[PDB]
Amino acid sequence: MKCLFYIAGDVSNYSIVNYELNGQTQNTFFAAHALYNLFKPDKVIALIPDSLVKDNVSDEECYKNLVINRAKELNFAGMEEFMNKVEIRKIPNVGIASAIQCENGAPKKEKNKEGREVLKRLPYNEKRSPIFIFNAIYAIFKDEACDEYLVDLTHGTNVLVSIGMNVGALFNAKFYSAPVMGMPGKDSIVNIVELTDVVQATNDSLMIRSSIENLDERYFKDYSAKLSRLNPTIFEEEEKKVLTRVKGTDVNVVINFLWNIRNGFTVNAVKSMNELKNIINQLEEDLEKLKSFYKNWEEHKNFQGETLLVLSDLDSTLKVKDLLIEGNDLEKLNYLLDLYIKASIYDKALSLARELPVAICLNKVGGGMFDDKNEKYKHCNEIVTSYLRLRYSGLMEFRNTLMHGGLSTDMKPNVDKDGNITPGKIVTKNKIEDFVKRELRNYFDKIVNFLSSA
Amino acid sequence: MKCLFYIAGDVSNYSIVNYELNGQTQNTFFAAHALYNLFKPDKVIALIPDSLVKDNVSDEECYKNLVINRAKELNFAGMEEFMNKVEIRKIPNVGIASAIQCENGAPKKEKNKEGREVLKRLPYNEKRSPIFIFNAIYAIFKDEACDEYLVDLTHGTNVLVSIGMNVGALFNAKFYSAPVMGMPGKDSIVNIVELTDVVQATNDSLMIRSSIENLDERYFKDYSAKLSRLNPTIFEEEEKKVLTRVKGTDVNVVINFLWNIRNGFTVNAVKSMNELKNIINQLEEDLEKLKSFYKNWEEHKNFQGETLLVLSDLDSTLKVKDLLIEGNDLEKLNYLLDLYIKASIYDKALSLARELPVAICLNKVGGGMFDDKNEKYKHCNEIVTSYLRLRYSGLMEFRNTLMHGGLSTDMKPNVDKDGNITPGKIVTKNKIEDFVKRELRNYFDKIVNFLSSA
RNA sequence: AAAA
Repeated sequence: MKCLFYIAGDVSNYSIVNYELNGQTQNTFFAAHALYNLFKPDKVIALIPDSLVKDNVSDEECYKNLVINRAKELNFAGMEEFMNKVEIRKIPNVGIASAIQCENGAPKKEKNKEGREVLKRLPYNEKRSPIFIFNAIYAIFKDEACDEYLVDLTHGTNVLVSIGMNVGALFNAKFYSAPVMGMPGKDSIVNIVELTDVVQATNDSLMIRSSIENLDERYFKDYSAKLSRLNPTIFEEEEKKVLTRVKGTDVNVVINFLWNIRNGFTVNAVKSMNELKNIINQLEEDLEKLKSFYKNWEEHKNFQGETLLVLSDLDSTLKVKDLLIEGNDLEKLNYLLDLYIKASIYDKALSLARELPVAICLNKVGGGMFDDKNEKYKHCNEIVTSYLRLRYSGLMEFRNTLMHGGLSTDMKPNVDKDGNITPGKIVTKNKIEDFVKRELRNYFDKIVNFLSSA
Repeated sequence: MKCLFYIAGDVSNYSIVNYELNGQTQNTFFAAHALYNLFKPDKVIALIPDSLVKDNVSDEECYKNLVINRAKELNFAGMEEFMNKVEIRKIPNVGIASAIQCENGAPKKEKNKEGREVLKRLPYNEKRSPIFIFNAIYAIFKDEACDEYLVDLTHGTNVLVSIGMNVGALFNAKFYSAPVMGMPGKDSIVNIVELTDVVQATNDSLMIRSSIENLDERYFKDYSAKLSRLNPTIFEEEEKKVLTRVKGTDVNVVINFLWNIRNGFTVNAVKSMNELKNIINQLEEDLEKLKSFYKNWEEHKNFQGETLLVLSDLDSTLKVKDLLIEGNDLEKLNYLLDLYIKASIYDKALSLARELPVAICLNKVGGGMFDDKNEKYKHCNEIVTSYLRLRYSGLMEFRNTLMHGGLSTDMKPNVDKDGNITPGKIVTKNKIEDFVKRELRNYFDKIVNFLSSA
């Protein structure tokens, strides 16, 4: 269930041209046909604006004719039968306009000095919110129920093109555009660029930034596959020396680092900090050279066809420099606490703030394993447990409650004979939220300042 | 540090108009100058695609001398100054165009048939990947170091406009477009449009979808503020009846639901399930009328300039219907297990899988509190603990491994002097991923099935 | 609305 979405434009200027995507040249005056036969979708839909044509009965019927009224020039038959197929639906538009009125079922023609040619009407000055048009297009898209979404662009106002792109973006649409200026001419060869990646590359960079910001490892889009298929043909010494470094950027380490944080592996997450500090330092001076090459693109037409390269994918990976600090593994964990607080991952933040003072004390008592067999641990954990339990009574409750979550001796639900579990305690969203985000840091520093003189 | 950016086009055709931005007016011909005089940015970076210059001297300065040669045609004197210090950064382009040759600095003009014009030898044809142009624009944006990013898409090819939008999207730019489309004429009036709304509305819907997909409330963009401020001055009662329902959609419940799932409060998360069943069922209808309203936008011209209502923000909230199941609170939790497995939130999945069979057995006993005082719990927890520790030795280990976390008696790290920590057990990143995602479900059913026998 |  493939379906082609076609943004409309002024047909009274369209010159004949031949298109080229994966070879298979087809020629006409508009993309809609060239792309129809190329992809062979189940149903093509025409997205026409209000500021384009206007008549007493079917403005919708005027477009179906106006496109054949232009297909008639050069006796172009492969259009009359293609118009029985495409469904024409009207969309709103913004701005001053030169429209084209219809007397009835055919476009009207005004013989004013030049000769019998189409007429103009400018009183359309519609003040609309872009979100309104977006909503109107979103509805027409949603009310189609397609498996695959393919949207021909190239035509339409720069505003509606921008709007339609964002609507399509939601329906995981494949975007195509035939870039051609004025006076293209007969038998001209025009590529039909696929912008899908450019879109699902901008999204990736926002997901990569969110992945860092909220310490997640499922928001990060692993571009190691794109980087794996690199090393393109015509390569100059200086570009290949930089690119071969970039090609081998250990991105899977940054993923593992975020994983060991989301799943709470500070021991390994904090240890990796120094390695990543070297990864990003190299990724900075690599991207700086790439930024230079792309800032002088006129000399790097080998990167000409690079669909497997994205500066935004790399620059967004640079954000991890924030999640990195310097110092001993203990000092690095102290920072990791604050990262668990800024990202609202409470469960890990409390657990870390609970066990860090054990480790702090172990360091000042000569150090010792986190095993119950170790006496320097055993006693040292009792110092932090007992100090916490008589002072920060809340730190202990909040930690344990979040650790076992639902169905625990901490929450005491009744379960019921019927099976309708009924909770025992409440502890609202903004109970935990206030504690972690406002006191958990202040309280921690007060604990460590106590264990300092230990 | 505000700075404007604009996809530059064919200035040779550009006609004078009177631009309108929420009160302030401006009388300029080309788009950029109107916004420059308005927002008064610190910088104005530009330069066209390579598809309109090929002069022997500076390809850049040529645009500087032709833009002003169009300013001289009309009655003007103040577009050579304050516009002289504009940053001209050249960009690549795709397809077939007609690129104005240009002499040493100013353009090269010739006459064929007509009295005088600028000779169109203009043979532009370049095969480029859209990602290349995106990279080239990205580098220009990054190498500007602006505080605020402002971007024009009033002009340019539909391809470069799409590209520039995605590049701007990352610098969280404010997007503006002056929709004209044709023959504005002398003293033309054009009320500009801000598309910034549409962009950070498409992003919001993708964030809302992943918020659901990965059970994380942090990704959800709370539109209750937009809905709070939804007070159109004049709207029809039918329109009124639907929107006044939508206005009061309590979205904060869906947020709280996701917060409980993310923090492990399955008790309260599972109970809210049918309240939410009712919430989405209500938004499944009106959404239906909103999508019928917007599919026949010509009727409800009242939301003509309503930049507050959004359909994608609501439709993406309907995704939560997946997270919802019907049945007793026990079998709702059984589903919640699979939701903790599908989203790779392991820690909660195992804790739920370990503690669910305690509740299952309690129901078989007629129900009991999950308090250590309760004998029906005490013994019944020992049945599940002993059965687990005797067969699913792995379930118990992994569960404490995700519960206590790195710094723990479960990981046994060393920590010596100078704050250095060395792990005791290597993290089994894939041993967790494979166990939870392949065995935990099968294992759970084998325990519950055994419990069902007694 | 094939660089308004």
